[PDB]
Amino acid sequence: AHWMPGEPRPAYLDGSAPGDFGFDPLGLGEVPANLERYKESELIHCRWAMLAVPGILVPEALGYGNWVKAQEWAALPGGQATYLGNPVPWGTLPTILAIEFLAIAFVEHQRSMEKDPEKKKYPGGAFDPLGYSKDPKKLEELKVKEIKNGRLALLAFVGFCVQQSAYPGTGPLENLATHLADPWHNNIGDIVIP
Amino acid sequence: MRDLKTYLSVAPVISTLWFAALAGLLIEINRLFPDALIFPFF
Amino acid sequence: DISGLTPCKDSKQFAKREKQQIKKLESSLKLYAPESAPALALNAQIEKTKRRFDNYGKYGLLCGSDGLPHLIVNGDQRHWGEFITPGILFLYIAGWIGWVGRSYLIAISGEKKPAMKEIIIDVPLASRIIFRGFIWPVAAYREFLNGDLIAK
Amino acid sequence: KGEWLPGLASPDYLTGSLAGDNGFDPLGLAEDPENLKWFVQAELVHGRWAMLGVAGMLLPEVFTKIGIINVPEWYDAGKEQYFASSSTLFVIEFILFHYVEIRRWQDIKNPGSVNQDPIFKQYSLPKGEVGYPGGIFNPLNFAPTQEAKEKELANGRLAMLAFLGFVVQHNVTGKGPFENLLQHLSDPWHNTIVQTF
Ligand code: CLA
Ligand SMILES: CC(/C=C/C=C(C)/C=C/[C@@]12O[C@]1(C)C[C@@H](O)CC2(C)C)=C\C=C\C=C(C)\C=C\C=C(C)\C=C\[C@@]12O[C@]1(C)C[C@@H](O)CC2(C)C
Repeated sequence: AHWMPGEPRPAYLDGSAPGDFGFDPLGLGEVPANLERYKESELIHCRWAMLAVPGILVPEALGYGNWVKAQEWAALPGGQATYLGNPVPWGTLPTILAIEFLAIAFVEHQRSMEKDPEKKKYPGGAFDPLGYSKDPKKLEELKVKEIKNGRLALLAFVGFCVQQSAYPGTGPLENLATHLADPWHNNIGDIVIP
Repeated sequence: MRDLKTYLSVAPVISTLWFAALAGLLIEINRLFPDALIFPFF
Repeated sequence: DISGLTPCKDSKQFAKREKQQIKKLESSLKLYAPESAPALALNAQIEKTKRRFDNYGKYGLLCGSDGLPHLIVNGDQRHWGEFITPGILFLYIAGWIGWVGRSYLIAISGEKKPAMKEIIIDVPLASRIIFRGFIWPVAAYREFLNGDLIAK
Repeated sequence: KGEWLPGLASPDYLTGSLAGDNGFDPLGLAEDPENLKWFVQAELVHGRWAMLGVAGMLLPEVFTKIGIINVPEWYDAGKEQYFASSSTLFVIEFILFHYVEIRRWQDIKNPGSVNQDPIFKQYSLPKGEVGYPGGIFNPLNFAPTQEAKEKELANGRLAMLAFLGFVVQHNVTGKGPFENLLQHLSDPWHNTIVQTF
């Protein structure tokens, strides 16, 4: 199950952790504390990207513009935000920024107060009302599925950002439409070589 | 003849023959190709 | 074109300098007899000057405001032969020399008194070693990968 | 085996065990065994490519000259227009060649490790020597004798020489290779390299 067949596995990575395939060319995981912190950061990044990607896909599928234009209203002085085509009455930069700062800071500081390394990655309890995590048999499978989907979401975000950089003011969906317009003409070729 | 070759193998004599040959090669190249500021072959 | 420069086949100061040099030579040419050897030498000098100016114009250089060519070491594709093409060549030759010398030193490290071989070079072994530097990049890369380039 | 120069002693590391060994190493590159193995694999693959390349750049010219097909020369193939842009074809080639060459490199580094099919686990390649995979790569199941290996190596060397000659003799004279041969056959004493340029 190694990432590259015929290549020896590292010592610290044996395959016990979910979604472990012995991939570490630069040897960044030698320090166990560093390995645990890296696991935490990777899980948080995966969860955020998983929550974010549909937030890009569902808009720009309706009449609303894209994930970039929805950000341009803050540049114009005295601008006001909109939601579902309706302008939010409380849409202005100072109040929005202050509310975001307060709420996010409180939530993150509450998160950081946990001490058990295992409880930080998988809190459990009140965070899962349905209760899929009671049975230990399916927990490993669910964890592996979550890790793989999170990595896929991270790759999706990288693709979104790079496609936006290549074509300013362009969404992923119109990019897919343009690619399907002529598969043998609109590819990565015209940008990789001028 | 052995010691003649040994003396001609000493450092100053070998150095002066080598430098004379190199200077002759450079001189002949500069005479064949008069002047050049860039490499136009490619 | 680049950095506010003028192509050398279009500038006027280039032609003015060429005319000045040609007139300076022709002023001295008049003194001697037309059939005499100094006349032939001065005619050869004039021909060389004209050929040099024509070659400089045809090679695609860029004169400046005052009229002299300017070299571009930037990395543009239109000036490959200005700095980059010669420079690589130099490195090759330079590497050759270094490689050869290093090899010779090792070839005399085995004996008990290498100083005698340093102050009195031997020609057979040196001639054997000299031509091994023609492929110096490959051998150097293989030695670097193997790890025998650095002492331990 | 044989000698590439009578009156010269062969180097010790070349013992004639390798296929196509004539003891030709005046500059002494293959002194270390690891370098010898790497250069053996290089001389295999480099040259297995060259034979196909030489055949591809030569045979169509002959066929066009005798008139069955009208095909552009090997130089003007790139200038011609195809069904798809050159960039997409280059990208496809880059990805596929990346995959196959990484597989081959992994095999060379760790022999007998990438024989198993990643998709269909049941299929596999029979064990053999590095550089001669055999198995599915040998549908007709020919005999991999030493004589066949020597023939292949000699043909590869001839292909190297042919490709270098093709490229340089087109560089000096813009005319194609087969037309160059025909011009030389028109009058050998006035159409050699020395007589013209
Ligand atoms: C024989 C080959 C040889 C080689 C491979 C090196 C290698 C090196 N030199 Mg040394 N060096 C040499 C001879 C050599 N040196 C000689 C003869 C002298 C006395 C003039 C020096 C004095 C010297 C100084 C003062 C410095 C170096 C430094 C360096 C290092 C950086 C490169 C550079 O700056 O070059 C510098 C090169 C020179 C100033 C001149 C070298 C040109 C000589 C004449 C060519 C070798 C020819 C030789 C006679 C060939 C005989 C072989 C033949 C019999 C087959 C590099 C490790 C630099 C450093 O320390 O880097 C860390 C530095 O500070 N070298
Ligand atoms: C692979 C190769 C050529 C491959 C060509 C290909 C694929 C061509 C493909 C195409 O044509 C087609 C099909 C169709 C066209 O439309 C497009 C192109 C793309 C043009 C050449 C190698 C060519 C390789 C060459 C010439 C190598 C020569 C090496 C020599 C002589 C080494 C000598 C020594 O190393 C020894 C042996 C021992 C040492 O001790 C001493 C020294 C002297 C160092």
